[PDB]
Amino acid sequence: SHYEEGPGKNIPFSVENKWRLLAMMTLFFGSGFAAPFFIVRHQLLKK
Amino acid sequence: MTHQTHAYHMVNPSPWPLTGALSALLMTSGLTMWFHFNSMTLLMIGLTTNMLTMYQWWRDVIRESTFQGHHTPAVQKGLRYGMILFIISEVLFFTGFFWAFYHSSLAPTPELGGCWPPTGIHPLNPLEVPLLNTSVLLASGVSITWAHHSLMEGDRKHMLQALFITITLGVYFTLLQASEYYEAPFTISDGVYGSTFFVATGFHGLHVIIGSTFLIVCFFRQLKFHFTSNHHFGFEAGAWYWHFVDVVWLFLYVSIYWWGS
Amino acid sequence: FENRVAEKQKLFQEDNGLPVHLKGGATDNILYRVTMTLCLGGTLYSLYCLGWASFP
Amino acid sequence: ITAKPAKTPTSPKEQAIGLSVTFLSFLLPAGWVLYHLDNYKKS
Amino acid sequence: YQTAPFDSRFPNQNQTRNCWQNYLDFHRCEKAMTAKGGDVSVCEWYRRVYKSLCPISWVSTWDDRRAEGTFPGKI
Amino acid sequence: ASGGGVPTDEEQATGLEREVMLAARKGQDPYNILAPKATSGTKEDPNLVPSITNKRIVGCICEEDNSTVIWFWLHKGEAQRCPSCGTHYKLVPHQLAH
Amino acid sequence: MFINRWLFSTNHKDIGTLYLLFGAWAGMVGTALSLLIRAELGQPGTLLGDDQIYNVVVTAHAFVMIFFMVMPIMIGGFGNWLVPLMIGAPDMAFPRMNNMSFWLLPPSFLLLLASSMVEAGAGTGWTVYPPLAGNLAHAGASVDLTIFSLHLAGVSSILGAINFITTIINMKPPAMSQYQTPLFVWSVMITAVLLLLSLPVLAAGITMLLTDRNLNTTFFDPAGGGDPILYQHLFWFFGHPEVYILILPGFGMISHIVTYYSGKKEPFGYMGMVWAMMSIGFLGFIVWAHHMFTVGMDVDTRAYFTSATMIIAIPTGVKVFSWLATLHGGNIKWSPAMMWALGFIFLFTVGGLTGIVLANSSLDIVLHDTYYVVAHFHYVLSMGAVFAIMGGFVHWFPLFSGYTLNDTWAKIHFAIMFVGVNMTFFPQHFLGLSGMPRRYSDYPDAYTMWNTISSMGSFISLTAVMLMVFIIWEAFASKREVLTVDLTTTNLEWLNGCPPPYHTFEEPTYVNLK
Amino acid sequence: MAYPMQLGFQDATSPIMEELLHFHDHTLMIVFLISSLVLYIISLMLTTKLTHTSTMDAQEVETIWTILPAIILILIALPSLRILYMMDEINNPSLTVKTMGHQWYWSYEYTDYEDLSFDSYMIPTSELKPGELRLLEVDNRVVLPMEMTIRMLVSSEDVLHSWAVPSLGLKTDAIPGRLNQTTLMSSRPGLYYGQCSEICGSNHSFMPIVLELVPLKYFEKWSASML
Amino acid sequence: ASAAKGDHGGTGARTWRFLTFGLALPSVALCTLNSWLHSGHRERPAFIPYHHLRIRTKPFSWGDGNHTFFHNPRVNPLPTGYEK
Amino acid sequence: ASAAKGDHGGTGARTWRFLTFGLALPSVALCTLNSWLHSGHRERPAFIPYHHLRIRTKPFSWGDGNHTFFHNPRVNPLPTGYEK
Ligand code: HEA
Ligand code: HEA
Ligand SMILES: [Cu+2]
Ligand SMILES: [Cu+2]
Ligand SMILES: [Cu+2]
Ligand SMILES: [Mg+2]
Ligand code: NA
Ligand SMILES: [Zn+2]
Repeated sequence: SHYEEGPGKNIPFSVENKWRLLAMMTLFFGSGFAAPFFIVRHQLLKK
Repeated sequence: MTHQTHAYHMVNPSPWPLTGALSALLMTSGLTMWFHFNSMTLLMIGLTTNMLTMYQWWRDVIRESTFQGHHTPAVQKGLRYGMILFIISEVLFFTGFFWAFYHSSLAPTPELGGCWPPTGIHPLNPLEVPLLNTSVLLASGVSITWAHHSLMEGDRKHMLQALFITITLGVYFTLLQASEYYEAPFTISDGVYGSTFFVATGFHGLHVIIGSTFLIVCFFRQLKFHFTSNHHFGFEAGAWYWHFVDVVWLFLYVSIYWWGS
Repeated sequence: FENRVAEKQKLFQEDNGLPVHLKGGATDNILYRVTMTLCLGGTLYSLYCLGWASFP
Repeated sequence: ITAKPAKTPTSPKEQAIGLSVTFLSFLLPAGWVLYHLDNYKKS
Repeated sequence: YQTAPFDSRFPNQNQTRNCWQNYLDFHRCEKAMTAKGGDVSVCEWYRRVYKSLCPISWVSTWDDRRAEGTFPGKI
Repeated sequence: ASGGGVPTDEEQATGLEREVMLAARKGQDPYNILAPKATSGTKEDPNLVPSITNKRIVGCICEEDNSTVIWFWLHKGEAQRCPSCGTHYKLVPHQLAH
Repeated sequence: MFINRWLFSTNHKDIGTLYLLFGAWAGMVGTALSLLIRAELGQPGTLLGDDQIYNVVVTAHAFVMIFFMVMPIMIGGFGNWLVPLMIGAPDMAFPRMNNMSFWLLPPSFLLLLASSMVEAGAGTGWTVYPPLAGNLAHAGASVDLTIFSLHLAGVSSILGAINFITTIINMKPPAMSQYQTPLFVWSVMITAVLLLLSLPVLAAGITMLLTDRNLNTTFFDPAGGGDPILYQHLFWFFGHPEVYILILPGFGMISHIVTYYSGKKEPFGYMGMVWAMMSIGFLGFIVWAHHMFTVGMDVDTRAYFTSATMIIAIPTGVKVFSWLATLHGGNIKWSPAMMWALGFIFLFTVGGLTGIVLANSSLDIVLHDTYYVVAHFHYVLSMGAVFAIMGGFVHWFPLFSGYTLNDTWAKIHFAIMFVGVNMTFFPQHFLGLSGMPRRYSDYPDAYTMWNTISSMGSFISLTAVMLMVFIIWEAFASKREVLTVDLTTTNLEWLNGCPPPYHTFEEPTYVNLK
Repeated sequence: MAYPMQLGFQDATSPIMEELLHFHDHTLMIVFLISSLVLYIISLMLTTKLTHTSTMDAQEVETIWTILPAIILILIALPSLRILYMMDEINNPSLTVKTMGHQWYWSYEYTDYEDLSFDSYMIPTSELKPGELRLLEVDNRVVLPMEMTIRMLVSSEDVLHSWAVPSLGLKTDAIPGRLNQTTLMSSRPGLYYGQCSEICGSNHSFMPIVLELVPLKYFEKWSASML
Repeated sequence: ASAAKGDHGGTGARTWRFLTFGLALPSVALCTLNSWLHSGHRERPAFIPYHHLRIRTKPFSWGDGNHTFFHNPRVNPLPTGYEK
Repeated sequence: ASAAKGDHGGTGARTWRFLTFGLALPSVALCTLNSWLHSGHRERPAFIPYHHLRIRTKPFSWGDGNHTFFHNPRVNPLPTGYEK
């Protein structure tokens, strides 16, 4: 079994660079929060 | 650690839960196109990936059990609980349907004519074919029982024989019921009477088909010497599900076919 | 009838480092690759649909 | 709970950047969408 | 006659059957007298009541049904 | 006598199933299916915790009632004692694994 | 590799993580929907449009928070992660099936999203009752997509419930009785049983509504002789247990958090704590109808349902009092999680008390379908279920990750979130006594102040969640690996270090038979 | 109706809505006791340096925190049950109006004798005459004889609705195919407003209920003039 | 009715095979003769356009969307009237 | 109603002792309070000399042979009329 172990190896995303993570994390929760807004926009832009 | 000292099973990664999850999407959104943007392509793809997934998932399950020797005592005791539990959840599913029925028949709206069965509905005769189907399923219950006893007594020929008789009575019920569906003078669209009769008997009908193919699978695993006199859970589970399937029919029979008509 | 289960056992117990769903042979792989493909494509198709059906 | 010191400590400057980026990523998109509501209802 | 009085047989919040019972009752009592003359008698009470309790829509559609012969009630 | 042809486990059980099956008849339990019965746990009569390695987690139900189990690693070497009740535990090498 | 580990898994740990991940994301979504709701009500008038686009938002809020955030996080996350570790199991009973329980969530979530994309979406309330939910009032692919999302999400959970019950019952150390397993495990085993019985009934209820709007059946259409009420029963039969299915696990984690920071070995009255849960589990099945007080039911049966609903106050009572007794002689550590625990204890109380007022059908006649009930459930969900989730998260984060959180940052977050919620929901108690109805995109001018204060509150909460994201980032940014953990003698999940190795208990624990 | 900055219930216009105000005081008195008892015990537990982490005995005390709440519930259940039956009590109405929810308006039907029936829509904020309540105003008030026992039969012609009028302590879901009963009975003439208490579509928020209660005499003329 | 067929309706494969061919199957035979010794045919019910029947709130996603899945022309009338 | 009190309602004396005092008895307690929280008294039913009641085809072999075994004077009238 080639499964790495320990802090930062038991997660599906890289935790090596604090800044690349800041980006990944930001897109992740970011997109989550924005989606509802764009859905509402979508509905509003229809007829 | 490394060499495990517990009698439990650590299953190797399988891509089946993902394809199976994906299959649920395909079929559900597939049913949506059909119901609405009138089309069955997606649903066809869904039903396919689904059959493919189930075939391979149980295939592995047999591989791991019959060939690889992974089903220790501790392992099977847990498959019992799982099946037992799974059947209970089915028993609660049919409960919604019986509930709906008793709700509708116990207090008929004036729209029905303030009576049950509603005016215009012509119920089938419980004494005709509904009795035949009752006797058929019951007989399979005794023959499946003869099958399980032959198995635990190492009698290959007879297990295979009682299992065959069982499987055929089960198919005989499917056909018999299919024709009643055709000959029957009411439909899913005839208000509550039809609604209530066709989905309960219908979901049950889908269960006899699901239960029969299960038995058919057991039939083949047996020709292939898969089961030993003492290790044959696939058959124990098959028999449990089959008995569940009679009992639901015994309840539909007394409620919907007799009392409710 | 047969009873060549023992043969099947030896085969699946063979330490070839393969995972059980591939341990069986070449067809296991074609089946695998087929199933995986229809699922993905299907997913894409439905994505296309649920979107084409998202507008008036 | 006891722990080794940070293998890669985050200085206050960094922390401010990070706290900033986080808040923006939550506030801009929604802000834009909400800012143009009228424009949408007017079509 | 102010309005339909309390009816112990229909004592609960759900009055639906009270409207229905009387509407049937009236029309059945009518048909009866009709198929008998009865010095030319008339059972008005059932009408005044079902009149008070049944919403207009119910009665309108019930009659329409009785006219077209699609009324599922037994009269 | 006289049967019909279905395989017996004694002749068709394979893998771990067979392994635990045989060990069973020999009275051993290399796969921890049963509960280790205790000893007096004195310094001279400790409980012997087998192990396929140099350490093993021991759970101690100090008193029969106890809803709470006391856990701790038992390492290879001098007999150790449950933090809540003394009770001796001495590691021992595991057996019929493989 | 990545594919095999993260998509082809059979590891309770890896699966539990994937859940929490899905749970965090979904949480973000529900948070926004919750914020639109208040943005629409923070000032008299209409911001978005008619009750349709508004109520589409409301429904999407309810579904995302219940089925996509709370359930996955508490049961799939903390449930998958800790259960096998607390009882010393190598993994779950059905590893492969377990993986499917996760992979059914995203599809289910997509369907739910797509429902609001197509047509006008499902402005139906989370109770999705008919006629409104029917093919006339809500003609189109929306409601149907909502129903398919629910079916999948249900399949997932019952499949999960089968694994938990089998595991918890069949994979404990041979000498350990069920009366020796940790309260969290009992909490997840009881919750598993509740889902196993209630979910099938919902699936039968919504399958009926589906045939009613697609295959011409009339289960709930008077036209065919149907009953719009029959649906309410079926749904609520599952609906009440669901609220208890949402709190029991929280009840568990709280028992664990409170005991641990009091420095106690075990919690006060363990078996009473076990009885208490079992009872709540049982009574929660025979009280559904308190959700149908203004429907037209017989007074006698309306009496039964208020009496039965009140007896639940008793077992819940022994729980609240047992946790206070646990704190008792304690050597208290004012940790972030202990703050979340104490918060839960009081806030959940006020909220479950406010729910005793509602048990009275007489009095429920004028409180029903108003903002008073919005207050009630926001207290037990927003500052009960969610407060447990946070304590448990900041408590077990090191175990999952191997890294520690910044305790001060962790406390600021609490301080903020506390004010936010209490502000947001406290005034709603008045809005409801004073008559403001539920599911309104606008209100009579009189209701202006409280809705204005409440929405302001909703903004503070937003800040607290943005802050929580940063807090997690910093944690992974700095990398303060753990060194020591207290009380492990009585806390097995901490015995293999943080994080525990891919394969724990490869060699069983040793437990004597006294 | 409700005034700005309201805390509790709107003033009771009928005897049961009064009766409930008191039952709620009773109940709310108790939730205050318990919720303050709990906040005290909590702060107490957290306010000492003295420890005792060894085992502690349960149940001997658990009898207390089990028998007590049972008593308190009896103290709420009784009054509550009393009012409940009293509401669903044997009364003899001298009038029967019906009302029917429709997708975004209520139609009323008085039909004991003549067949008086009209609609009732909310007055658009635009068409409001200075002083009129912004979203509560309806074009046609349901006129009723003050101080009289009236029987209301609520229903609908489409989706579910719920006819509610707080000041009188009434709410009855409007269900198609069902005739729900409710006894209304004011003791004060005036204008008592209400709103549709059941989600039902785009204008779920815009279909109010207004009761104009005048003495019998004015009711009779109103009716005739109403046709 | 009741039941008391003397002895053996329990344990032993021979006993179960016995009930299978000795009881179970003869039953299905009786019931089959019975169900066919009455297998005539009902006269198609007189058509009356009742509103609570032949319900159609939405067209079936198959055929002319007005014919039920197991539509049997002889005994099942459309909403308008019998097939022919 | 239904039932789903989580876990343990099977094997192990401790578990059965648990249901005894944890479920069984509290029920008897509720039902006992209940049955007495309604333990008032019915008004003796108005007497009407119906023929299918107060039947006497032969005198009871005890007392004046006209009084039933558990004759309760208040709520049980003789054939002639109430006791007093
Ligand atoms: C988190 C889940 C949750 C929890 C835990 C609760 C707990 C309870 N809730 Fe529920 N409630 C909801 C969430 C849940 N609820 C939701 C989501 C809805 C609305 C959904 C919708 O319709 O859209 C709702 C709606 C709702 C209704 C319907 C009102 C209406 O719409 O007309 C009712 C009424 O009976 C009710 C009551 C209760 C009761 C009696 C409890 C009891 O569990 C509370 C018990 C707790 C205590 C009482 C405190 C602890 C005990 C003590 C301190 C001892 C002293 C106690 C006494 C002597 C009183 N709630
Ligand atoms: C779990 C359930 C839940 C929760 C937590 C909340 C939280 C929120 N709810 Fe909602 N709400 C309901 C479920 C919930 N709600 C339901 C069932 C309805 C009824 C729908 C109907 O009528 O049909 C509803 C109704 C409802 C209404 C009334 C709508 C109406 O009837 O007109 C309003 C308006 O004020 C509202 C407000 C809010 C707000 C501002 C939040 C805010 O407090 C949210 C703030 C954010 C959080 C507290 C969550 C943050 C936590 C996380 C995201 C976890 C992060 C993860 C990790 C730590 C790993 N909710
Ligand atoms: Cu409830
Ligand atoms: Cu309405
Ligand atoms: Cu409404
Ligand atoms: Mg309502
Ligand atoms: Na608004
Ligand atoms: Zn010990």
